Amino acid sequence: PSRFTKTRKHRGHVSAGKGRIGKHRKHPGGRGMAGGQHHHRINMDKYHPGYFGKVGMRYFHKQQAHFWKPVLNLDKLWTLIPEDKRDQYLKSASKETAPVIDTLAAGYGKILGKGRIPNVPVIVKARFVSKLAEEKIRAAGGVVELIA
Amino acid sequence: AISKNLPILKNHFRKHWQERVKVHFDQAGKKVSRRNARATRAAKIAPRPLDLLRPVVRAPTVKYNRKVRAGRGFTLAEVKAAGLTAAYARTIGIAVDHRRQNRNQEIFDANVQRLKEYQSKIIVFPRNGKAPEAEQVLSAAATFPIAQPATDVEARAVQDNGESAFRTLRLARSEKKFRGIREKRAREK
RNA sequence: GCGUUGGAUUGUUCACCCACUAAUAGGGAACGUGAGCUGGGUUUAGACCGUCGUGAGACAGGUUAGUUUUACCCUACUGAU
RNA sequence: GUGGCCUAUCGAUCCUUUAGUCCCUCGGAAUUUGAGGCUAGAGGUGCCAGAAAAGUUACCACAGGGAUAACUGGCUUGUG
RNA sequence: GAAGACAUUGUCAGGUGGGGAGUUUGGCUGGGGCGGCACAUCUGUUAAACGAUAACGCAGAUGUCCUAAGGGGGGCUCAUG
RNA sequence: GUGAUUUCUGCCCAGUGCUCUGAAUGUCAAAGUGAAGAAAUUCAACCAAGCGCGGGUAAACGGCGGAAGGUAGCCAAAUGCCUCGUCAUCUAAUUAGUGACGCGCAUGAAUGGAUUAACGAGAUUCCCACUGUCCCUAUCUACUAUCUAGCGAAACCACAGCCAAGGGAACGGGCUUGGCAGAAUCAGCGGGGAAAGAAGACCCUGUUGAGCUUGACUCUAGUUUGACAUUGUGAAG
RNA sequence: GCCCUGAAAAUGGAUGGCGCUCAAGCGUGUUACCUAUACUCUACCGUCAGGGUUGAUAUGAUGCCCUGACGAGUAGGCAGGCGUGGAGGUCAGUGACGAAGCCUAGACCGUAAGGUCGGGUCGAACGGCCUCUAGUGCAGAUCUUGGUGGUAGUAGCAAAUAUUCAAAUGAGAACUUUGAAGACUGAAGUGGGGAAAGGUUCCACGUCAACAGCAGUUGGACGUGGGUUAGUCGAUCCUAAGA
RNA sequence: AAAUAUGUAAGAAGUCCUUGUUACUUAAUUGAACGUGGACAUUUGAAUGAAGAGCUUUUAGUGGGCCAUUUUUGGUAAGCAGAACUGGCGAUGCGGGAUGAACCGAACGUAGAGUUAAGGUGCCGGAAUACACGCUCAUCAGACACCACAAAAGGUGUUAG
RNA sequence: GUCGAAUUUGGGUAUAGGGGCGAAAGACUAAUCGAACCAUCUAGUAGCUGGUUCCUGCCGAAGUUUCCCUCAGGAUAGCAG
RNA sequence: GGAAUACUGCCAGCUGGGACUGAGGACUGCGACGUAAGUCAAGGAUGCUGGCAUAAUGGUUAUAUGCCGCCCGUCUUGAAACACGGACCAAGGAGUCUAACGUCUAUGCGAGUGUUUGGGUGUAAAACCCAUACGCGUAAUGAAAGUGAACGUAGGUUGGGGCCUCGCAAGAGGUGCACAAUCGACCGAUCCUGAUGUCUUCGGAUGGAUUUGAGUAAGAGCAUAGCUGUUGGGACCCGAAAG
RNA sequence: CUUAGUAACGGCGAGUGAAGCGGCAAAAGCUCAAAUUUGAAAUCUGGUACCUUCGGUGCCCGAGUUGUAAUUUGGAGAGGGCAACUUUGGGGCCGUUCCUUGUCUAUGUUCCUUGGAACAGGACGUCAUAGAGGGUGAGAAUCCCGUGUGGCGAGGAGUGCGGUUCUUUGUAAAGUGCCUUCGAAGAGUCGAGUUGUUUGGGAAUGCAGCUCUAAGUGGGUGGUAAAUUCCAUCUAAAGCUAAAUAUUGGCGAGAGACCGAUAGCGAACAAGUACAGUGAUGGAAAGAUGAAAAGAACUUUGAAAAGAGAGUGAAAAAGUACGUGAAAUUGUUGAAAGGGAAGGGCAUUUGAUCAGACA
Ligand SMILES: [Cl-]
Ligand SMILES: [Cl-]
Ligand SMILES: [Cl-]
Ligand SMILES: [Cl-]
Ligand SMILES: [Cl-]
Ligand SMILES: [Cl-]
Ligand SMILES: [Mg+2]
Ligand SMILES: [Mg+2]
Ligand SMILES: [Mg+2]
Ligand SMILES: [Mg+2]
Ligand SMILES: [Mg+2]
Ligand SMILES: [Mg+2]
Ligand SMILES: [Mg+2]
Ligand SMILES: [Mg+2]
Ligand SMILES: [Mg+2]
Ligand SMILES: [Mg+2]
Ligand SMILES: [Mg+2]
Ligand SMILES: [Mg+2]
Ligand SMILES: [Mg+2]
Ligand SMILES: [Mg+2]
Ligand SMILES: [Mg+2]
Ligand SMILES: [Mg+2]
Ligand SMILES: [Mg+2]
Ligand SMILES: [Mg+2]
Ligand SMILES: [Mg+2]
Ligand SMILES: [Mg+2]
Ligand SMILES: [Mg+2]
Ligand SMILES: [Mg+2]
Ligand SMILES: [Mg+2]
Ligand SMILES: [Mg+2]
Ligand SMILES: [Mg+2]
Ligand SMILES: [Mg+2]
Ligand SMILES: [Mg+2]
Ligand SMILES: [Mg+2]
Ligand SMILES: [Mg+2]
Ligand SMILES: [Mg+2]
Ligand SMILES: [Mg+2]
Ligand SMILES: [Mg+2]
Ligand SMILES: [Mg+2]
Ligand SMILES: [Mg+2]
Ligand SMILES: [Mg+2]
Ligand SMILES: [Mg+2]
Ligand SMILES: [Mg+2]
Ligand SMILES: [Mg+2]
Ligand SMILES: [Mg+2]
Ligand SMILES: [Mg+2]
Ligand SMILES: [Mg+2]
Ligand SMILES: [Mg+2]
Ligand SMILES: [Mg+2]
Ligand SMILES: [Mg+2]
Ligand SMILES: [Mg+2]
Ligand SMILES: [Mg+2]
Ligand SMILES: [Mg+2]
Ligand SMILES: [Mg+2]
Ligand SMILES: [Mg+2]
Ligand SMILES: [Mg+2]
Ligand SMILES: [Mg+2]
Ligand SMILES: [Mg+2]
Ligand SMILES: [Mg+2]
Ligand SMILES: [Mg+2]
Ligand SMILES: [Mg+2]
Ligand SMILES: [Mg+2]
Ligand SMILES: [Mg+2]
Ligand SMILES: [Mg+2]
Ligand SMILES: [Mg+2]
Ligand SMILES: [Mg+2]
Ligand SMILES: [Mg+2]
Ligand SMILES: [Mg+2]
Ligand SMILES: [Mg+2]
Ligand SMILES: [Mg+2]
Ligand SMILES: [Mg+2]
Ligand SMILES: [Mg+2]
Ligand SMILES: [Mg+2]
Ligand SMILES: [Mg+2]
Ligand SMILES: [Mg+2]
Ligand SMILES: [Mg+2]
Ligand SMILES: [Mg+2]
Ligand SMILES: [Mg+2]
Ligand SMILES: [Mg+2]
Ligand SMILES: [Mg+2]
Ligand SMILES: [Mg+2]
Ligand SMILES: [Mg+2]
Ligand SMILES: [Mg+2]
Ligand SMILES: [Mg+2]
Repeated sequence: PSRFTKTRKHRGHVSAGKGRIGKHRKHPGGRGMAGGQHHHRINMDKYHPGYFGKVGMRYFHKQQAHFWKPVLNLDKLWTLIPEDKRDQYLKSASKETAPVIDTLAAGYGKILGKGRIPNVPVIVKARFVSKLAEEKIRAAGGVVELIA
Repeated sequence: AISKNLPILKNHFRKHWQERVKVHFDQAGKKVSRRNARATRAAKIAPRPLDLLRPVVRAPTVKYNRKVRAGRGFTLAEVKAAGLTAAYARTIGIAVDHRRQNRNQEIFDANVQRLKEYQSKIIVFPRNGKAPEAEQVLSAAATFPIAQPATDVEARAVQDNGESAFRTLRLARSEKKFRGIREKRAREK
């Protein structure tokens, strides 16, 4: 609101907080990003290194949909199973009754292995998987089924 | 005009932008107009459901191909398999799309089943003009919802052959990369 | 205390001669004094010459022509009720 | 012993070019030219933290400046 | 009558083009200009015995030179009298 | 372009322009042609005008020393810095005027030189006449000013209005210390109010302009040259 | 050492002035005395810091209370408050028995921004508190618009030779009308007609608030009416430069 | 070869005794570095002080300065130009220097009382025309820091040596 | 000054803004000319000048470093809340 | 030879005169004098008396007297300036809104978070209700192809608030979150090493490197709102010469 | 809505900057050219007569074979052969829907006080699917118009459909199975070079000029130029088509935490008016007596304007210079001070003036 601003407090003080010597002029120093290499170089070299120049190779007509691949770590693998069914699967760790998890149906592309899963067999279906993620899954008695 | 540690901004306001500002003050008013238009069209047109039946299709692109949605219209082959012609189908409330083709048997079977259920749950009044009064259902889409097909059962047995899935991906990737160079070597010899 | 001039040439300050005279001393007062004057000079715009510059033009070089506004107020001063 | 006994003797982005790796990309799929990237140098900015740049105005204009010259006044007195 | 597949006209290409258009025509500085560079640097001094320290302060220097004038080892000892 | 008449208009074509029925195997665009390559493409030859080379041209631009070295004339001249140049004349006395002299800072031949009767609200010097320009001021007339009746503005205005010195933004109406100081006023007056009239035209600054000029940077109308199209028909070398 | 010579500048003039001579001068010593927003003690205001106190039956634990120290300020920062237009809630708020506004060297509260009351004038709406919102506070900008001063009953109302006597009219006559007299324009006129331009200013009657930079009974003013007559005068027709 | 300035140290992250690790190092368990366990408490390793120490984020104004003492450069010099350390003015009133941005004293909430600073006590003007020893007579005496000026050279004026 | 002509002048007509017209002064083109007037783009940009509106309380500066066609301006560090 | 006095210093020795102040508000403390009861000058004034009860005190206002006081605003090292604006009065008159953001703070929910594009509904621009997506976050690192975060109680050492045990206390021991320093481990890039196996050129195990990253190592974010700050916009207000 | 301030462009500086997918609103499809009707131009303008007149019929000229109808547009489709069923067309009338309008449909002006006026205050009631708003001599649900809820009419539009009714259209037209032969599809255009312009489009995104100029198992596209080999995907050079979208103009309505006569549009008024400029253009100022003119009869002074009385009104402290009537500035009256400004601060005298307790 206007009644809480410092403009109200500056009423009657001549300079309105802008100073008598320097004053409040229109555009001292240029507009926008002017003088980035001449009189604003120091503020660009620090706080913004890498601004000037080009590095990589171009890519004409890039479609982001080609690079869609959300990642899911093993420490959150069991969150895909609904809570009302997690408890019975944890206590009944056995073959011929391993739960099947469709990571693609949950909106994930690749399975990464970061955390630790319980020693319970599980059938994991995914498009991609890291080397470490598969090893931990098989160490618990599970298997990875590649899908498309 | 550069000072302090701040992000670089890219506000595009160097044209006469104030001449082309659109504020949607009529958001509530347009909703009233749309509801009035739907109400008056439903009363005016027929006891018809105000919308046409749509088929189920697979969304393109690797990002969205895991889901099915509503398409534009049933193919000529789909309507033929249901025992009706394209011209008659349009007059009964079935959308027909002549440029879509069938290559998936599962999608073809699902769309044929939709057409069968639609014909069994509608009454086509005769052209004589008797037209007995019937209750109007305003949404054919709600009557025939689209469901995601099932993919797998909840639980199975662990069938492991000892082959690594990570190894399988690496070999398949490597095979495609060197396919051309290996064929050239065989051709030269 | 009291005086310290008259002229030829020069816009001249200065300078230089002629002459008279007791004497023709030096200076200040916003380099006294332009709503006191004058406007010859310098220093707007026109024009000419010499040297310089390819040129437009330049020259603390020469030459000619070029608008000088207002006091009835306050004070000061001069007189007057 | 990682140049000259020591204290000076020199140069960013963009672009071009060379060397190296013969590696990555040309996005429907390949082969071969070409092009584009990765790492290290060279081509130069001497106004040397690096705009590409001739005069004139006595026909003149604007924003300003007593932060700054052409009069008095003030300090100084070499010179007179 | 003349003229003739040449002039002409259309599209590109080279030259010419202050007739015209647009723009530019450093900084420091005992005012500015002219000169100088104190604008990127090095030695000594000014500098007031740590370091730092100004002026168009003082005396000078740099945009190079060297396949050895670089690196190691050995032997030797210079100017002058 | 020069600027009546009279008289006379010298030398220089190296430079910058302009021009040529001159020269040839310098430089050179697109198109076209040839070679190499699987092609994109690269390379080479040929090659218009112009430029370069050669000749002409000064009443073209301009120059005339210690390409040609200022000729005929003229001058301290409106052109000479030194300079108020030197001599003569004019005056009692002349930085003035006129006549001579000329190594002329920096005169000069149609960027015209020299001379000229007549003419000129042009710039200068002297003489006669004449006069209040002056010695040296005086007097007269009309209309103002002045006073009254009626009518009745403007500039300007921080507040205001007596001085001397002091210190002070280095020249006070106010401040400090002294001098002093008595209502209300009229006609004059130009010392002061650093009086009024205008955001200094001079000077500097600004990464503010405009007019004008030029082989400054970058372009452009026009024009010129080549190729292709318009564009067909017959013959020869 | 003190004093004197050396020692000359412009309006009149400054140990600050008067004045001072065994000083009221110069050098030195000893005491008394005078007074700063400084120092010491006390009160009060605020700020900061460290602490005490939830026990009901009496109200603010952002409350109340105890202890110590501190207080200059441009540019600038932050905090707590005052005032204005409008909005939600509330005070079953004020008011034609007088709301708002305005005037008032009358009274009271607050350090202050301000708030409250009495008296006068006036005539229809307006306020307290809890919150919301902004086109929200002026001495200046050679500020904008409007209004008003000093100057000031002042500058001035002086070109074009010049007016005078009487009567009539009228409330009123240097200025209107008539008569008489004196004068001027002096035929390239202050005379007699027109082109362009103006547009009823032409004429009569009535009339004087404003206008005629004095006056006014007069008028090119104000009000109401009247007035421009063409076969021969022009336009119309012709062509000029040109369009 | 000073004076003034200037680096480091004055303990627990310390000292000592014993012996574990390593691919480093040594002829070599030799050493180096880092550790296990044991012994020594705050007169626990000089003085004084300590409105507690440490740490982070964010943003205003400013980027024309000037003056005084001392050191110091250019210049005949300047209320001139340019540096060093500190204190000031700017941003600051109050008492004193008549008067003054910078000097002296002292820094400021509203009041009362007392005492002082620098400077003063003939009158203006609050306070001794106090006390004491001397010096000085000027026909241009003199009178208080910054400060608003005077010299070389002279006098049988007078005083002391 | 000139006054029988390169004379003076009415009306008609022609030339329009980078254009016209000029016996030529950068003169004139409706009091406007070294590029007229009118409206719009336009509230054109300004490192430059001026102004910037209530109270009390607490804290409280800088004119210095480095870089910049930087020297009347910014960035950066410092000082401050 | 024996004193006195001067000078300086000390006394928890005595005593007279004058001025300013009276804060606090039941009791509580430390002491004094007393055999005791009590008293007292001992953690801040009481006692007695007189006059008047109104303009007498006091407030306001005008004037007089003593001393003091230069015109505000602005730029500036420096303004009362012979620097600039201002003759006077009234009304108007200048940091705003928007898009995208930094820090901080409040609120909701939390490995999630955001109902309002749209649909439903309605006492109709309000309020109420809702699906699917999408944005940001939950994974980084490379130019790219690509690969992708536990040797271990998610590590060791040092310092750590709080808690636990012993102790009257002081202290000692145990455990130690956040945070600080440091040594390691893990993931990507770069430079090396190149096992089992081979479409004999593929594959890249294992072990390293004074290299490198805006990483991992029992998540903190998303949304709304506010002050302050940033950029583009007329951009705090008024102002060019031009094009 | 999002993608996204992203890919990309850019003295790679300042800056610029799309598209595919995903959710949603709205949804709708189509027809010419290219074929022999060939056992029958089967098509159409106009004129004329008549009629049931947005047209129909007969007749007569004309257009047209250098191509007017039927049939087919790539999703196809066409010429033959065979075998089967299924499905209607064009109008009147009355209703309904839509729009433009009319009319009808509650409850106090009962008492007291103030006032010029009751619409104020107090007391007692009534209606309410009506306590929105306005008017009437001051704040009115109940005095008036309206408001709320319903009823009864009048005049048109469109065939959207809900019923009834008159015509049999028609040896008509359409759809569907199998076999066989076929299957025409747009040229100075695509494409290429070059020049200019433009785009995020980069060995060149679109557009245009000039030059060259195609093919038919072909042609275009697949975001890095080229040769070679495949693959995917559409079908250009001809055409029509509602809704969701836009709207500072025009017409008709409903609103606001907007402005309140220097504000808000320049204009609340005889405002684009008065006025200025040759012209293009420029462009104001200006709202309020009272409930009602009841706008002051009459007397008197004066030449008159007017004054002094009287009168009207609740009020002339409302008199057509009119609500309220501030400041600058001015007149009169009263008090005070004043020897080259005035004003101010601290303190007290004097004069004037005033609140507080009398407990
Ligand atoms: Cl504040
Ligand atoms: Cl208050
Ligand atoms: Cl025109
Ligand atoms: Cl990578
Ligand atoms: Cl209107
Ligand atoms: Cl006009
Ligand atoms: Mg301030
Ligand atoms: Mg300012
Ligand atoms: Mg630079
Ligand atoms: Mg003078
Ligand atoms: Mg004069
Ligand atoms: Mg004078
Ligand atoms: Mg004067
Ligand atoms: Mg002259
Ligand atoms: Mg001249
Ligand atoms: Mg004159
Ligand atoms: Mg530099
Ligand atoms: Mg100066
Ligand atoms: Mg001398
Ligand atoms: Mg052509
Ligand atoms: Mg030019
Ligand atoms: Mg310069
Ligand atoms: Mg040193
Ligand atoms: Mg050597
Ligand atoms: Mg001749
Ligand atoms: Mg000569
Ligand atoms: Mg001569
Ligand atoms: Mg000649
Ligand atoms: Mg004086
Ligand atoms: Mg002086
Ligand atoms: Mg003055
Ligand atoms: Mg004075
Ligand atoms: Mg005095
Ligand atoms: Mg004067
Ligand atoms: Mg100026
Ligand atoms: Mg000017
Ligand atoms: Mg500059
Ligand atoms: Mg220019
Ligand atoms: Mg003495
Ligand atoms: Mg004191
Ligand atoms: Mg303070
Ligand atoms: Mg009232
Ligand atoms: Mg008053
Ligand atoms: Mg009323
Ligand atoms: Mg405002
Ligand atoms: Mg005010
Ligand atoms: Mg004002
Ligand atoms: Mg102000
Ligand atoms: Mg003004
Ligand atoms: Mg007069
Ligand atoms: Mg006159
Ligand atoms: Mg006359
Ligand atoms: Mg005469
Ligand atoms: Mg006569
Ligand atoms: Mg008449
Ligand atoms: Mg008159
Ligand atoms: Mg009159
Ligand atoms: Mg500055
Ligand atoms: Mg300052
Ligand atoms: Mg003094
Ligand atoms: Mg005394
Ligand atoms: Mg000229
Ligand atoms: Mg004009
Ligand atoms: Mg503006
Ligand atoms: Mg402080
Ligand atoms: Mg300035
Ligand atoms: Mg009293
Ligand atoms: Mg005084
Ligand atoms: Mg100055
Ligand atoms: Mg001032
Ligand atoms: Mg100024
Ligand atoms: Mg002024
Ligand atoms: Mg106001
Ligand atoms: Mg402007
Ligand atoms: Mg331009
Ligand atoms: Mg663009
Ligand atoms: Mg264009
Ligand atoms: Mg591709
Ligand atoms: Mg490309
Ligand atoms: Mg169309
Ligand atoms: Mg208006
Ligand atoms: Mg009244
Ligand atoms: Mg009135
Ligand atoms: Mg008044």
